[PDB]
Amino acid sequence: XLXRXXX
Amino acid sequence: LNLDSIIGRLLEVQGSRPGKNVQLTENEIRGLCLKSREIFLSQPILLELEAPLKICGDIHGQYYDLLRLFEYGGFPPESNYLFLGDYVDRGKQSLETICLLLAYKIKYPENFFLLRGNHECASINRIKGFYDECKRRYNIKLWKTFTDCFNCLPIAAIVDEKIFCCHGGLSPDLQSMEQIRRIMRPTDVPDQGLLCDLLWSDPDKDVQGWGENDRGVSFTFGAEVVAKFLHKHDLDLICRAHQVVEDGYEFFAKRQLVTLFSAPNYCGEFDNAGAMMSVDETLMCSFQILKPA
Ligand SMILES: [Mn+2]
Ligand SMILES: [Mn+2]
Repeated sequence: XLXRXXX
Repeated sequence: LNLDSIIGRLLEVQGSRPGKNVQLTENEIRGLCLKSREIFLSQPILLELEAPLKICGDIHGQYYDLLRLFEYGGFPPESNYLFLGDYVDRGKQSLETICLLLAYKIKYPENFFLLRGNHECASINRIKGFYDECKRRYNIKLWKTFTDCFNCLPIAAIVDEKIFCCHGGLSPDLQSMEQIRRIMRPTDVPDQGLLCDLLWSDPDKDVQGWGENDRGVSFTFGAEVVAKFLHKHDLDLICRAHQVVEDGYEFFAKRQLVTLFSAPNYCGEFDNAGAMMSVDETLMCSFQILKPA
């Protein structure tokens, strides 16, 4: 969920 | 280069409250980059390693968890180590993390090994934190010096002719190990092709063959791709990193592939542990785990 380049 | 002084100062903060910095000099960090770069270029791009050894996945600047990993596994050279990449970005201490890793590579170049992850690439770590850390704590000239070093990291490793290791995963273009050995350095990571896939691809339980990858680059691959690759190259196991897994390690395709992720508490959508894999003298695999906070 951090942004799917990636939780 | 006073390597021992550098290592001592990096280790000095063991037992401090997490977050306490180690600020090496610009000249020391440049020496670490230049010397490690020469060692990377003198060793093969496809490493051939021997167990026993410890294998770690992503660290992402979580320096105090790197220190815990060494506390659990033994500080170099008490144990041999292979890291699978993604040393920088996201975490608050990418600089301490990569400097200790490079210092140990120079100090124990035959017993300590680092692979390239997709974040050891200027296009990625420009935007995911490492550029900002370098600009804040040093200058952008040092970030370029890091980039030159990252562009020379090896790409894959085979442990005792049985465990194939890389950061991301398999490639539809990977037919022979000689294709990896032919890759020339320095290189950037391309946005497609063999080198891209080795650093970016993912296994997927719901894909048959090769699929599209939600990251926007490279591919996914299924359990049958793994089995055929293992059979074709006479391997027992694929060991890779790159994906956050809740237990720190996660098996795939009937334990023919394992994902390692070594940075605990990385992710806001779910808790995760960090794991380090022990490979013993018979190639049996076990785990040491940093449980989530
Ligand atoms: Mn990655
Ligand atoms: Mn990562």
